[PDB]
Amino acid sequence: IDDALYSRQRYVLGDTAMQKMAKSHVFLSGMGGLGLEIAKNLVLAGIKAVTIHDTEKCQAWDLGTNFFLSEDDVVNKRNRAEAVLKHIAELNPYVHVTSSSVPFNETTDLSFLDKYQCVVLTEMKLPLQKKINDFCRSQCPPIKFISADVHGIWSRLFCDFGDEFEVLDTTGEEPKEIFISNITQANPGIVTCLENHPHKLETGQFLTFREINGMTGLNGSIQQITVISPFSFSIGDTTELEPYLHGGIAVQVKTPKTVFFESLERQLKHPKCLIVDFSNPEAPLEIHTAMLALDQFQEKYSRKPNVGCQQDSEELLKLATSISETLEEKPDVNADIVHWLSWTAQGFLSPLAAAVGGVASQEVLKAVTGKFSPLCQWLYLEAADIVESLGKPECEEFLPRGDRYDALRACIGDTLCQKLQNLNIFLVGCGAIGCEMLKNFALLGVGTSKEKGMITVTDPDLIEKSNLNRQFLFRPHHIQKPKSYTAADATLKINSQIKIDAHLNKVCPTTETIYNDEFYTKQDVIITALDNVEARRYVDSRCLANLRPLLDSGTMGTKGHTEVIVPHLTESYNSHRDPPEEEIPFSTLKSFPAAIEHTIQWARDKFESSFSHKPSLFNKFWQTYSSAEEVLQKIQSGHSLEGCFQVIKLLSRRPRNWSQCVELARLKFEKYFNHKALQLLHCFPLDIRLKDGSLFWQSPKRPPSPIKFDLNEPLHLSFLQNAAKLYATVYCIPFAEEDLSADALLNILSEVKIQEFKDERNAIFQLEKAILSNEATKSDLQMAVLSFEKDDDHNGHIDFITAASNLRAKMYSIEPADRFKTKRIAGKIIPAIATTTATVSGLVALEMIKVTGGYPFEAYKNCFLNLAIPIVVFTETTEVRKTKIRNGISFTIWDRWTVHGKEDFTLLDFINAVKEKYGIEPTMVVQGVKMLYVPVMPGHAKRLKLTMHKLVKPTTEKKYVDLTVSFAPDIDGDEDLPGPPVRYYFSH
Amino acid sequence: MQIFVKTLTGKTITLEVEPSDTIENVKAKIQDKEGIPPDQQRLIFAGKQLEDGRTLSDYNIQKESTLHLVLRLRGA
Amino acid sequence: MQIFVKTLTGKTITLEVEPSDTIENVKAKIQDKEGIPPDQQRLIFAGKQLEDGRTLSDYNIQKESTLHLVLRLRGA
Amino acid sequence: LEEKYVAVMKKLQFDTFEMVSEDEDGKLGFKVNYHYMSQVKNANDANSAARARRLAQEAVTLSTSLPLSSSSSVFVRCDEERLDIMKVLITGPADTPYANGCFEFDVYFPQDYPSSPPLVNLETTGGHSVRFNPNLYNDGKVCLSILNTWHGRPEEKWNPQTSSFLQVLVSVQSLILVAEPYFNEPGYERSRGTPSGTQSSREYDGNIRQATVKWAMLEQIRNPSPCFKEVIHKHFYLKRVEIMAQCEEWIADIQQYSSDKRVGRTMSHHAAALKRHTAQLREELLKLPCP
Ligand SMILES: O=P(O)(O)O[C@H]1[C@H](OP(=O)(O)O)[C@@H](OP(=O)(O)O)[C@H](OP(=O)(O)O)[C@@H](OP(=O)(O)O)[C@H]1OP(=O)(O)O
Ligand SMILES: *P(=O)(O)OC[C@H]1O[C@@H](n2cnc3c(N)ncnc32)[C@H](O)[C@@H]1O
Repeated sequence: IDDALYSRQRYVLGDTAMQKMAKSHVFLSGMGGLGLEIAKNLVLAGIKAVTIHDTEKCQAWDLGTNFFLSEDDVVNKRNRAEAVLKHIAELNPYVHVTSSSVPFNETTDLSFLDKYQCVVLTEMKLPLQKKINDFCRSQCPPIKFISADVHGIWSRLFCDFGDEFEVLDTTGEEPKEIFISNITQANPGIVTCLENHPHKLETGQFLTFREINGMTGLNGSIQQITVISPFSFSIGDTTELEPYLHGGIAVQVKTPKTVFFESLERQLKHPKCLIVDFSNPEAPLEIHTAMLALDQFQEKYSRKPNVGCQQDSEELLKLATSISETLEEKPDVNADIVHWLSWTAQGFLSPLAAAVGGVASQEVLKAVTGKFSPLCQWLYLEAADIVESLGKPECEEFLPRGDRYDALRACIGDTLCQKLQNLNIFLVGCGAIGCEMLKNFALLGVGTSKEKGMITVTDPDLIEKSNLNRQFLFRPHHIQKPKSYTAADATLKINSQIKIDAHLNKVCPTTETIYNDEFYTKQDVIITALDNVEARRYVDSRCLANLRPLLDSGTMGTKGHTEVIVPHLTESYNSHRDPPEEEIPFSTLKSFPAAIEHTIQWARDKFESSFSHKPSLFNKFWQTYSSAEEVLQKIQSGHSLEGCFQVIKLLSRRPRNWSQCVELARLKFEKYFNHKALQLLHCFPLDIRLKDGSLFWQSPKRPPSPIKFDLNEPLHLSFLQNAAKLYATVYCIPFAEEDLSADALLNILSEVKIQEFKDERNAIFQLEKAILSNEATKSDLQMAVLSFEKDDDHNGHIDFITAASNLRAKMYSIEPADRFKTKRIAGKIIPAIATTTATVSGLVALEMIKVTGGYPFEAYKNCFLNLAIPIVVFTETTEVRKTKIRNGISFTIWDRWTVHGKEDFTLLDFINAVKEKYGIEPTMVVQGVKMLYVPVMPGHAKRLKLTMHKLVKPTTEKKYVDLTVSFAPDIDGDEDLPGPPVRYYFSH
Repeated sequence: MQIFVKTLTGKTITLEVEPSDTIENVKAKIQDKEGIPPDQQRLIFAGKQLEDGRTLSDYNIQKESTLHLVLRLRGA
Repeated sequence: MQIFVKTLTGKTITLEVEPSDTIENVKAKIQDKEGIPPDQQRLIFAGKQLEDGRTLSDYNIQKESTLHLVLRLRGA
Repeated sequence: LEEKYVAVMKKLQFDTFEMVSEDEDGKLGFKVNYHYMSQVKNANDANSAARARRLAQEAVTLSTSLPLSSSSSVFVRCDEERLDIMKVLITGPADTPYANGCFEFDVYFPQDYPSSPPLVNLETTGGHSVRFNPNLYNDGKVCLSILNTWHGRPEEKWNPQTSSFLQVLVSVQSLILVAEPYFNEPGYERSRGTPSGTQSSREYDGNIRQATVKWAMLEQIRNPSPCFKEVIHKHFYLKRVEIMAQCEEWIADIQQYSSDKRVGRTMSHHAAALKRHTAQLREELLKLPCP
């Protein structure tokens, strides 16, 4: 497995998943938008063999739905399957793709389909789909059957994995570890968890146990549990065992799960749907009835309903009424659903297609690997909220005009398209999300209006090998190039009318000068693709300063979220908190590790301090002082120096050649991995007891153990090589690769002795010795300052860190970790997959339309997802909050008070103006982080008689500043009432 | 009265509450079993976000009702 | 006779005791009023970490001085 | 005597000093050594505003609530334009191994304050050569439960609404500085009163005494910090005779255990180091002018 292209995928999935998805054959039929996007998603996944199929040909209408077709393809009237096979082949050299055009009908032999393992169907007639499902399910083993279809703003999804399907992992969440405090020899046994730390478990789960004192028989055994209290539960009988002494570790054991499906025809009479909006749980049944009625009408009349044809609407309504009573549940009929479906039966909508394609590709992954719980058994996505706010639009607005956007006009109408072409949107970040952003926007033809409509993207990042896995906009020949420029070049191919600005800037307060508020107000909506919350908060504060709409989303692995904010309607992004990574006391980290992550972190910090902090300190010290004899004289005169002892100790211990560096590495290993355990055990014997008499070296502490060196150990040799090469690189000592050979190193160490385990004058002596040896030259006061690089395979950073972490686990009797997990933890690499990002991209692009519509507060939604279940939720966003202060005065997050002043304007003038205008006296004034007036600190009382231009010292480019004010609480001794933002102008 | 709190990743939490309890106390009850601070958790019922200062009777939460616990993500 | 004693939350406890109140009786009384275990109750005042056995008057200092406490020292 | 000590020094408990000078380009030019260069220079987000109100409220309390006594006293200086740049010095409690000492700290306020506890480090580490208290790391790291957060025990951690800066000050000045820091390490209080534990405590106390004699007075007076300069000159000026008396008592006590064999050589080494320190310390005190 080439890790440079699947590093994230390996962490998301696991080696078994990649092994299973290898040597896989998938058949897909229908070269529509849905087929194309599912195909690109699966190729990004990297299936060895995929075969596509289509019999139709290019049309001018297909331009608005396909992003790989070209006008030349439409001119030549080529088959849709052929004209794209090259472009999809460009995505992955390791993926073999085949195209087919074999005619399909009731008489077509299906025996050839046994070569594949799963089947995907789109744009197919229903009875043939039923027949195919019956044939696929009758196989031994049955072939996975997948079907999905899209009509306007309506989507249908069904799954069938046969009578029985097997899941090797229900959730994909790593099991936790606990500490055993007490156990009772009872029937049933009672287990007491350690103090605090509730198990958060559930009855019936299985745990395995180890290092239990007294009941050695419970070690290596698996017990089904029965939760009793938050910190205790029950196990089997233990009266026949020995008494419990101490210790014990329990870890949960995962269990394979078997599920069941049904045939398509049976599921049609009573679909097992999934709910995504709890507000209207009855809607999916009505939508399924409407889809079935639409299929009936299409079969009967061999045509789709016409817009403005009321007879079609009533015919479909009658069909649905006939169908509804026939259903097992016998539901009611939603007239508006039928009317809207009939109105817009001939449209196609892109982001809905993208989301459906992402979820379908994920379900195909579930089928091929069995790594997750499959969806059972139906799904229906819809976006009727956009057309609900339209009131009663006319059918004429939906009439086609003979352009590539005919489907979108049939969906929403020409007016919304016109409003769409004039939008000035700003985009920050150009990650994997930004690429499909640009693709969707190109599909929508945003900003194509010549007079108005502009897109801007800024990203300082360059193109990397691993980025190609998630970012399809970029090619292997684009490595080490600006993301923005390459993305713009790739996207402009699809549509020539795109007006795009690409920059290499990183958004930050320092670069805020180019991003003035006039630019913000010029923009109309902003989309985020950031990966860090600090820039997110900064962008939030920027947009709030302009009352501008903003969209934000985030994804890790199989989970994703979307959020919407509207001026004067909702709360800010900062209105909610985020849980940061927890802190670890050295009392753990330095001295008492209990997990591999602790050793990983300790090794990382030791590397950082040794190879980054120390060389920088040394070079700073020796650039501050030019002459070493000067330093010697200053020391001899008794003058104090900063960091003098450390730098003199380093200089006295400066190696001069390869062998000296090797010996230094050996002694460093000795100190790090032998002497520390000896000192710790000397300070604390293994038998040391506490006041209760309990062992100090009890849970969660692990006693250490010194380790004897062995060159024949590959780990020891690898770590020594890493340390030696790092030392040589740091000290600017050139070396040959043959020196790293085990034989040469053995020759070096064959004459190396090790000292056994057990100030100012010595430092002065060493300095004098260095001086008399002419070791104080200008070149001597230098070494390279290194930086961590997890993306380099030869620098040896990861090798050294992993070796050190494994050793640090070893003397503490801790299970080590492989290279990949160590690299992921050290770099804190975030796993991701194309399916989730594509789905959330489709969702946010869809919500952008509602943002454009200027719809009421009820139209918008936020969604949070976890396809591992799978689970999807849609909720209404938080409403704006009111904040009253005193005297009936209230305000919001969008309210901003403004005051105009003068050159002679003073603090007392400002207080008088504010108190007059709003009835409240500002008790304090602060400009951002620098105070301006706090009566508590002495000398601010005299500040009242100062010019405000003098007290502020502002920048000339800005004619106003915003300050923070507060007010005295009604009851003294209470916290001061916060004040809304105040914008002061220096002049009118 | 019995209610269920289903968080993402499939974990199910059992709670005992009575009408008239306040949303902030209901969410503080979560900490006794999960360790999640009250200020860090958002809980959703029937497509609405439960605001602070209200009681269960206002949102019309009854026996065996299901509430979802959701969080925001940082990657991109 | 009553007392003044302050804590983390700053409660200035004022409760009647005996002039011969042994510090073990003090632990008992503290666990009566609050139920906190005596193991956390490492009372300190006048430079003396209080040992249980001796009485209140055994130390020759008497009531009404604001006394305070130290926990069993957990490490960083 | 102590009345005069408390009376003179009451006006200097709280005050302000200028440490950072900003040029025309907004660069932060620090006039003194501060442990938090990178954090201050990089974290330039002004989004936080509630921190300003919280510290404004705190300034009222910290301006009057500073402990001040012959045994120990509190004096703090802060930047005249910023708010997250702190400096503070404390006087060592009487009769402790740290008796009548002087030690400095650097404290930074995070932007998300008061939702998070601030940062703090030692400053008189002797170039990190001395590890003073179990709870004091030689590099300068400071660890407090009210200054940190984990699963642990809820009430002890940093409570944004109840935990206060003055509480942290009190916790430091009281719990960190004790008569016998040797048993501060948990697991060693099991051996209280035992002859071996008592001997180890005596040796550790002698080590601490000689270290603080070397660093907490001589190094401080010879190269004082600009901020608390006049304050330490006044404080050390008044307590010269008691400092000499306690030094002589310590030296006499140190000489008592030199006849030992288990600890004799190290004990005599501590005696020699203490005498060597006092030799120059007496001269330095004799050269100290009246403030
Ligand atoms: O400077 P740091 O990166 O914080 O590491 C130091 C350093 O060890 P290395 O030189 O091996 O990196 C010290 O050694 P010196 O250079 O100061 O002599 C050592 O002190 P000792 O040699 O006296 O053991 C100390 O360990 P400690 O603080 O336990 O005394 C250890 O700190 P870390 O290993 O925790 O980084
Ligand atoms: P994901 O990590 O896949 O992509 C995130 C991209 O966003 C860029 N980025 C991060 N932070 C910023 C700021 N503050 N301004 C502009 N761009 C940013 C990263 O470089 C990634 O390309």
